[PDB]
Amino acid sequence: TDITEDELRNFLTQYDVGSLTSYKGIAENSNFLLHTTKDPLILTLYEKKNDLPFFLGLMQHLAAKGLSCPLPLPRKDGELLGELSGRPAALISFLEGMWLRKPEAKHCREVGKALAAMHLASEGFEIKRPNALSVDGWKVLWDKSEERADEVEKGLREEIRPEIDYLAAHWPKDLPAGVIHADLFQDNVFFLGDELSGLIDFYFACNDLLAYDVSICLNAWCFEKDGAYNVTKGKALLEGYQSVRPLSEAELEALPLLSRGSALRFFLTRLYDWLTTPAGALVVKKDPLEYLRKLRFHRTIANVAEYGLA
Amino acid sequence: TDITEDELRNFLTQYDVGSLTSYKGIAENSNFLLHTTKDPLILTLYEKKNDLPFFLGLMQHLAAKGLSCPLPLPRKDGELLGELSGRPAALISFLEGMWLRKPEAKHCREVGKALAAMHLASEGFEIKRPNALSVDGWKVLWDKSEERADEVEKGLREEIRPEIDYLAAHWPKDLPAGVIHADLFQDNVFFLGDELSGLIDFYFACNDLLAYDVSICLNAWCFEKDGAYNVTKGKALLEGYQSVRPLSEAELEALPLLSRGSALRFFLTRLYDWLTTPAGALVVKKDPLEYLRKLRFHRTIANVAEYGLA
Ligand SMILES: [Mg+2]
Ligand SMILES: [Mg+2]
Repeated sequence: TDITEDELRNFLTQYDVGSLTSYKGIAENSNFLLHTTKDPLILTLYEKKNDLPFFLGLMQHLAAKGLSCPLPLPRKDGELLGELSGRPAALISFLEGMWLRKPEAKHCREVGKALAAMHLASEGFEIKRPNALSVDGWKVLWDKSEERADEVEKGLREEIRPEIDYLAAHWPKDLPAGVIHADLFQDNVFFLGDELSGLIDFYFACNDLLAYDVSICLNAWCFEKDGAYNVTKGKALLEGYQSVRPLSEAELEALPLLSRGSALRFFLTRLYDWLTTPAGALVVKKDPLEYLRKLRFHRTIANVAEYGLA
Repeated sequence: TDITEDELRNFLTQYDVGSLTSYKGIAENSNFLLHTTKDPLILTLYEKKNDLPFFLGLMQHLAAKGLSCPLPLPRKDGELLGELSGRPAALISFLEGMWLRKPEAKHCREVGKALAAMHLASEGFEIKRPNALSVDGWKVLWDKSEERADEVEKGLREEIRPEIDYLAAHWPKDLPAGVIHADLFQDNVFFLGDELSGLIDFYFACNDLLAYDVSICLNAWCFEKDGAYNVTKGKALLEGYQSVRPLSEAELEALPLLSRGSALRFFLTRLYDWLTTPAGALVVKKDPLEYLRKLRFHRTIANVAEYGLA
């Protein structure tokens, strides 16, 4: 999606920011980096009904409490959103830093500290949004993919069915819950040098188990590109998180099961995208088997010490 | 193509610029918008042997003479280029402004003034680069596309052959020549408001007829999206150009033929790209017939007055 010069200039009169000097499309949503006579900005077109108030309101709340995350800029007319070339649109503050292509264990510690800080900061935010991608959503995604799963790997259907049944039967209820990011991968965390400078992209955020968000980050940050679990990174992540918000015995004990769950979650969306991408295109599509391999690894874990924490 | 944080930081120690605070992939070549503690910058990875010295050297020369175009930043080691993740790489100054999605005739006048200023400023630059996409290149492109041209439109082969033969037989020799941009479309010109703020992307630049560069801009700026020639824009463009560098009688007289030539040039690259893009992909490909239609229109022109200049 593109925007014209006059439309964007009109859009910016709804906000109190510099005058436009530059705008560039940058690498769901369309995003533009704006330069102005004041500060740079991010423009987001939502390529898209109470979810945006949740996401943008959460971002405000967290920023108001000191978290380094992007702040939605306020509109003159008091509305939450504008509109640009058909789509809902928001101006958002610009955070410095870059996401790490080759994170090291010391960075994972910063990530754990920041995730805990985010969990603590999210207290008092009262708009609710259930996780659309927990157990019930896994069942929907699987149901839609089940008959063609064996195209990805022979035996895949019979491997997954018992596991989804099991996770659903045992999914924990009585663990600390709050607002979680639910998608905190490498590309959603900024650093300036080795200091973490921000958390971005809260569009999967929702109310769910805090230790489930930890399990997403274990899956996201603590495995090597060849699939090897990296205990040095797992230790860093978990100790970093504990340094800010200690995990209970019940939370630590649940991590292997929760990590199977989050691994399955990414397996399932990747599987659905893989089966559903048109026959013969040149998007190279994410391999769902990466997350099946992570899921199997988590089944081997008898104690959180094995993730690196003890 | 992507770059890692450490590679880019090392790359920037070869230059005298701020420290890196941010980098973003932006919408041949891969381009990144860098923020630093000093000025913003553009990083270009050439997705690629004397052409870069020509292009980057031209950019330097023009900037040194006042033209608003991007300046290649100088390397500590005196070399012209660096290397990043396999590719040749250059840091380039950042120009403010945005390219016009909906240019009006008054903007076309600014474009004409700037093209003339560029032609005048390019005097004294002595590296030579022949146009690879003049008559000889048209013959190569056509030869490679000729047998499948009728797939785009019935009769296309027999329409083009006489025209390419004719242009080749009559292509003008004795018109003013110098360095031309050779690709000055809407997306290669920046404005801040209604003031033109820069010319960018000189990677088709070459030594050729100055009025041939004017004919590219007539083709690029002076037709509506429905194909209609816009005499108001043509007048603006040509009068703007004349206000800085008057065109001779011989140049004005040649414009219809030159415009057939430049129209054919874009027809041919578009045709080759169209035939050569894999069967069943979802890049929507540029229609070569747009430029066949422009070519036919130029055949109807008996006098430059009809483009709008008189
Ligand atoms: Mg380091
Ligand atoms: Mg205006």
